[PDB]
Amino acid sequence: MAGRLPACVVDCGTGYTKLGYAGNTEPQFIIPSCIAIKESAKVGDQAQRRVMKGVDDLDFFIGDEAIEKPTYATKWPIRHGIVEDWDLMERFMEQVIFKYLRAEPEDHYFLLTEPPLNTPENREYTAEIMFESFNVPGLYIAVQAVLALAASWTSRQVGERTLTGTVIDSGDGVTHVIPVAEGYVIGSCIKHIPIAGRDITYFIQQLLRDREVGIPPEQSLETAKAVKERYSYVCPDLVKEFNKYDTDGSKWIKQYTGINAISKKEFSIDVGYERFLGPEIFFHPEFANPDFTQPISEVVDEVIQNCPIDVRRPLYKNIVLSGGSTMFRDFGRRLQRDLKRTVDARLKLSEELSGGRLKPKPIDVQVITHHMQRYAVWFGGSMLASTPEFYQVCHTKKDYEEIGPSICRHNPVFGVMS
Amino acid sequence: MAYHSFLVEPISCHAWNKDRTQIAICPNNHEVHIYEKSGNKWVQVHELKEHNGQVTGVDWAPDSNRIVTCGTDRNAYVWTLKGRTWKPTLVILRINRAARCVRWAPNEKKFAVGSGSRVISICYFEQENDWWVCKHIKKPIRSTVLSLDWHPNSVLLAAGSCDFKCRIFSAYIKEVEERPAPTPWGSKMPFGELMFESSSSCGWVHGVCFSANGSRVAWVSHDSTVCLADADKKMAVATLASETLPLLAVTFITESSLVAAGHDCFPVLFTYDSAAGKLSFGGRLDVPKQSSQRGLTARERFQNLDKKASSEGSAAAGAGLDSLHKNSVSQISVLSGGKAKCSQFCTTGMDGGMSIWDVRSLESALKDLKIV
Amino acid sequence: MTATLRPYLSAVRATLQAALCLENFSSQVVERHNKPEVEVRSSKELLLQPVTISRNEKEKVLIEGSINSVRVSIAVKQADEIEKILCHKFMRFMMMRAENFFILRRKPVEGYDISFLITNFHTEQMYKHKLVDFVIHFMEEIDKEISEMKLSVNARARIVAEEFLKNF
Amino acid sequence: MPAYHSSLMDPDTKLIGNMALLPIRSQFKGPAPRETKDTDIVDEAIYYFKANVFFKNYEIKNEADRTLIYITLYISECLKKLQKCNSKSQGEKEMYTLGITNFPIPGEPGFPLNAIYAKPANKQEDEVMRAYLQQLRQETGLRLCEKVFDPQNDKPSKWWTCFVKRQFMNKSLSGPGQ
Amino acid sequence: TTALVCDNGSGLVKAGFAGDDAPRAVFPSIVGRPRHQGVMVGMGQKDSYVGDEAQSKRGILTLKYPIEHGIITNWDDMEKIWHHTFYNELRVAPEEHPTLLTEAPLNPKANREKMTQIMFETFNVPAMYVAIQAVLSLYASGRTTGIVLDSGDGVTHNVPIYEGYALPHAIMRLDLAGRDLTD
Amino acid sequence: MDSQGRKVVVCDNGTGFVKCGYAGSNFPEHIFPALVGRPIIRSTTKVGNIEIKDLMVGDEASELRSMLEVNYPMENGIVRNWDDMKHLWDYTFGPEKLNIDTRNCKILLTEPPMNPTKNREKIVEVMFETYQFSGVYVAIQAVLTLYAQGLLTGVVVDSGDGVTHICPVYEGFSLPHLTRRLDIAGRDITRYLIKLLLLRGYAFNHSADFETVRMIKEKLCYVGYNIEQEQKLALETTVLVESYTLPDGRIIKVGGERFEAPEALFQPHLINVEGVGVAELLFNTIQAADIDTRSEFYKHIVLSGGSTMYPGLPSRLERELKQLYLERVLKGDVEKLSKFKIRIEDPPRRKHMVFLGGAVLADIMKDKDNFWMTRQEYQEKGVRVLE
Repeated sequence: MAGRLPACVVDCGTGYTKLGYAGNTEPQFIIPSCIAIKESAKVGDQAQRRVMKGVDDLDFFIGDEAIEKPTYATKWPIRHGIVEDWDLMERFMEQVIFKYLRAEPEDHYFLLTEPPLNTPENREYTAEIMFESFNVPGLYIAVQAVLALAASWTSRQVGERTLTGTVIDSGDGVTHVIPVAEGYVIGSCIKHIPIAGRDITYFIQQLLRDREVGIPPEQSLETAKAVKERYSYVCPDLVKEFNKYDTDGSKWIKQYTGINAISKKEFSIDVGYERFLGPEIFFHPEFANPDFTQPISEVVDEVIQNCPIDVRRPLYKNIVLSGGSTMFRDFGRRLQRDLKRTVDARLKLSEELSGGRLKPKPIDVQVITHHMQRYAVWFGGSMLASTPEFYQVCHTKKDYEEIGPSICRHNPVFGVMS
Repeated sequence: MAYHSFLVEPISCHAWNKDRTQIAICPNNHEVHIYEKSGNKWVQVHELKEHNGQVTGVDWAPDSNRIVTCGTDRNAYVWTLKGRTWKPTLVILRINRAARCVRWAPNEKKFAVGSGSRVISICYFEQENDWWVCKHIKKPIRSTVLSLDWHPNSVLLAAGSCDFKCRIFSAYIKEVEERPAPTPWGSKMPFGELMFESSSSCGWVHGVCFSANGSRVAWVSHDSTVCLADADKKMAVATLASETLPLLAVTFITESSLVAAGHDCFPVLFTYDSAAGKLSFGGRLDVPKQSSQRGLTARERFQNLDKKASSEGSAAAGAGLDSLHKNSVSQISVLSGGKAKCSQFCTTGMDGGMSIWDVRSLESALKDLKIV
Repeated sequence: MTATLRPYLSAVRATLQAALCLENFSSQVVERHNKPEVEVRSSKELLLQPVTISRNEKEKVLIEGSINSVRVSIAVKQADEIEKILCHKFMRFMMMRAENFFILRRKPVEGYDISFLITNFHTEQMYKHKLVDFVIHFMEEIDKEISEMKLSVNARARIVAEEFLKNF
Repeated sequence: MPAYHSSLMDPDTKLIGNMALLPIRSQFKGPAPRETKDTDIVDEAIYYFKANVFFKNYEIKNEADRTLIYITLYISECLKKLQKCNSKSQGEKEMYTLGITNFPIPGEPGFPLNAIYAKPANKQEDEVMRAYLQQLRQETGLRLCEKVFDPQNDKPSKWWTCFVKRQFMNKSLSGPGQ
Repeated sequence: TTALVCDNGSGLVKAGFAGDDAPRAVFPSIVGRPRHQGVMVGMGQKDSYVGDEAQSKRGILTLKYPIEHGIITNWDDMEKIWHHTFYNELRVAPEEHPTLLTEAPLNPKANREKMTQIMFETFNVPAMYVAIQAVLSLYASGRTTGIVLDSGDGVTHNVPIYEGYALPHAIMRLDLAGRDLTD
Repeated sequence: MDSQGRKVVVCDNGTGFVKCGYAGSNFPEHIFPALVGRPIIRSTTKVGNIEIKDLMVGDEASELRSMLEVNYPMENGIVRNWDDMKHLWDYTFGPEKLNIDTRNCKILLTEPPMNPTKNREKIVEVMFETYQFSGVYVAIQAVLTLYAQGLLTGVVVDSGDGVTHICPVYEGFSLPHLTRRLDIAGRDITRYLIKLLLLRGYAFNHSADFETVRMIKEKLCYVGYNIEQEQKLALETTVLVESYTLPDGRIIKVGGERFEAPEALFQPHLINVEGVGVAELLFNTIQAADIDTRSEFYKHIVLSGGSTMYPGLPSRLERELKQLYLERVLKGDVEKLSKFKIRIEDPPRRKHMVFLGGAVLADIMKDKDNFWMTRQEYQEKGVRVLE
């Protein structure tokens, strides 16, 4: 199924965009959502207005290499209170498509991604653009998790055979949880978790004041991550853990080396405590959100309490994970074991009634466990859009005509719905 | 003469003790405080809330000090100053949705009413109810009341209606009254009966006013007819409409001259004799409480880099009207000397201020009427 | 200057002086929650006339009025696709910004080219006649701006070879 | 998320005014009896301050938590001179000072802690209190200084000494510069 | 509620809030540690004293003034005057708002970025502006075309405008206002 | 009556408010939110210096939010503690709410249908370990509506924040095996409603904030009547939307949810937790109602409380209940739809009848140990306290 060419996925991330090509098995790209323009504001000389005539008056560059551009402010059409430059996002994507990808959007088909909390106008004005600028034969803008559904059936061994269970999802501007049963869910029981990796990595920029030095204060954040991810973990008690680093050699007290990019020459710098000290925000979303702190474990409970009884056996039978932020090493094991102990504790209240009767009916327990959680989501996303099922139920151009051009001032939803 | 808004209330109505000292108000929404004539300053005197249907009209019986309260709930009461505060004392009705206006049978016998429910809930006191009770003129009426005026004999009544048809009625109640004197308009005078009509369905009748003894009556609609019926011209009638912006109010100030006011905010005079349909004006009455010397160039400069309404015009000298006439004026009344010999008069507005006025400069004429 | 525009908009503002009516009532038979009164008009005698007012031969206004709330719609001489669909790249753009100014009957209504929903609330909200002395005339100025976009867009036509060929 | 939540609220808790009277290891003088050398309420403050200080509000339960205010913030009040003690020797001076330099008190307004603590409704509520603090203050100085350091045989510890102005709720008892 | 507005420069201190008719922080721009021996127990002190407190201790104090070439130079010199200024003079959270700071031109450059590292990576403030110091006069005077003079103590400027167009060749701007004539 | 106006009391144990006073007071002569709390944490800052108080109840608890650990230990507006209730009771006896003592005295209160009364009995035994009245009265919650007017038939109907009730009645007998209620009102509607607001970016912490909807819900909220024409209008016009200052300052912007949150009443599947809602339940209720009763019920069914002082929804219900009738049952006959006389059934008195519904019994019952249940019949270990 095709225009002249079949469907493909872009996952339009609010840090980096990701994509691959028809026939591959990975995102070929996971890349900076960034673009550089001079905004040094001395607006002067030879003046002119009200005339869109041929130009000598534009100075702009896009993508990862636009990060190098001087006086050019490398802005990010990621979504972060900045939202309005969905205006630039068109011209930006026109570059991406026709000039980086070097492709043809009127011949291919497409699948593209949105957050749950999206408003209409910013998309729907871009729908004239999708079908008059980009003039696509067909597309749809799915909620971002729709791509991850394919990975859950890329895993496909015996028992992969119903839509009841629970994904836990995490990321850099966003984290998510969702009470899916055969696709259905409840508003205040789906969870939209705002606490995310931005909010950590600047806190880590303050941990620099514990130990280490010699950096441009924006290569500072770069280096902080370039350490972090390979070495950081969780401890059972702080006050044990101090003394390993205090004493017990380089298996604790590692050292790292790199470059003072003030003029690109070396620094050699500490590692230690900062490893176990970094990650703890899952148990402590107060670090990002001291105004509404609630930890991983309590937040899990704050969903299950809605999810009634007969589902909780399936929840047992069928917890699930999402994103690189849920491939992590034994933080989840530590958590799981204690969160299991927490449901066990919460359950045994019931010893009130029938006394010491103390026994579970045999349930089941298993969860997702792989590095493949990173690479599958373009491949499965492109396969999804490539199902022949997709092409008519995704918005074709006339589905768009009968959704936008024919509709907003002429029964938007006939009113609200009536 | 003089003005001030001690605080900027949307004074939606005003009322008093007969010495015009304690100002009660219809407020924003459902939140009343009464203020008082602190010499000529205005200072709070009460908090009221328990008539919860916003406020609409009232009838403060101003000697006896009995605010029959009205608005968007049947928690409608004689508020009376219990020495402590003005406080409720319930009325029973068979209106629905609201009460807009209420009206003592002039000798304070009872009051007439204007319902959220097509009707005159003719309400009469029971010691036996501990409260009022009512009976209803649901018919021969078709739709409800905006304005009210008893003829001075106090069992005889005029009204302005959302049933339009400019009708004269009787509403005697056996368990509080006896039927009135042979009314020349029509003298079938029990409960709910119709004395007379002028064929005018001509807008919803919006103001009704007897002459200084009610030998004739005026009306206006909000569609801004101006009109009369005179009995001694043998049940004669008159009608006209204004030139100017649509009516807020009208009153007789004699038997031959009247003050009118509309969305022009300034009052205009009317004049007459007895020439049936010969309704006639007398021009704008006021002079502004302002003069051209106003200005502050520094803030005019600061907020011509910013630009909110920053292209000037004397409309702004009345916050859009000119004449200092604001977002809007909202009411008019005589203070003293009355509908014969007035010494002072007053007006309210959206600005929340007291205002009092230049009367006797216009005293400059003698006698009226001509049997035509 | 187009000077019968003066008779035209002086007579508009004479209508909007004869009939600056809009003031409130709530209920007397049905509920207190004041409505789009101009839409929900049941009967005549309480209310303003329904009206329409040509400037010439294509151009006209509709005004329609409950005693408390009002419609306007206005019609323009222009009829080329190059007049219409191009300014309708804007009249698309326009309508979310109607949500930032609250009194559009938010569509580029045909027979006319637009419509408006007007109500008594505004009469209590800030100001007096400077309001309509702005509005009625601002409404011309946003038409004179079409001349502004005109040379703008025609100069976008002057983008053409001024890029592609003028590269060489 | 809870602290190492205080196990040292006890049935033994009598009060001076709003706040605890107990047999507890405070090495200096005031109207508290004592205890063994122990990882007590002041390690529920200190050893686990590497849990506590990063909080910006908390599930208190009692009088001893109203007290633990000081027992935990007075940690970061020490750090405001430990930095100048870049060798411990200067802190080996201040191990006189702490039990000398007593803090502001209830029944004073401007002092805000009458939001929690009880005024001297009698003067005894100050009389007993005043001595009551001296013990605690030099107890803290001792325990910190002797746990952490020897002049430059050991060293300062910015990797948690930096919490000096990064407090629980980022609040303080008193000492804003140094 | 409001964002702070300040003569963060030479002279007298002159600072308050946006929308005031006046500053309220007004005192000497001074650094003031002692030198003489810490004698009379009962006297009990910290290390240094600012402007009014420099006066209050003056006989004892090494009193110093950061304003080299008109530049209130070192960062440490301000930081506790700053601490004072907000928390104690103004009794204010600097975090409460953006802030209208100011500058003159013709400073060495990275200066401002070092200052900002303080004003944010010390003082954390939501946002700021650093308005060029002739500009401040324009609302006050109402003017837009004319000549703008400046002379207090510690910077001269003399700026032409004709609806702006402040002239890089024809401006005059200098290391002090009224200062060393006293010498 | 046969003795002083003191020494007997009436009280609504209501879920939004408690409304209480000496029996035959003008109103429930004190009213307070059903709130309690005792200190915790709110500030994070050096402010307040307060001294004046610790614990609070009701009208004095209002200001404090998380300065108190507030609680409502509850399911269905039915409590699951014994003791903070005590500290409330102990508070109420002051001019605080009542100015009373109890042994010397008697009181009128209410009971849930299917109260698991063993817990009432334990409480009553504690009350008769403490407040120890000379006599007492308790009756099923809805019954006390029919008292100002002596009424006998219909369905008896209630709502507010915590719960809703639906008692089928004839000759004063509720039909018990046939009876209905609904186990909620505005509380979790506010959870759902505030879920809408997160999505607008109003992601505000509930823990300090949920009860803000209460301010407007109490002071200001409504229902329309035209409502399907109102759906048509709302998106087509757009300009019919609203907003308000959160009184910390913030004007926040608010659509139909103001009174579209009520649509979850009539379509609980709004919340995805399914439902045909209370208006279909009502159809089913009157389908179960017999020929005469259902026909009378065109103008003969009964309502209660401040939660019924409500515009437009009554009108929309009869607008609606001409339909399902005609549709499903007349199956296209129409000629009598008004000839089924229809007059409305929720008057201004529904305001005060929260307690004045009870008070009109005491007006004929204070002298009646025919009515008074007793402390003695608890002390007996008697099978219930009642005559």
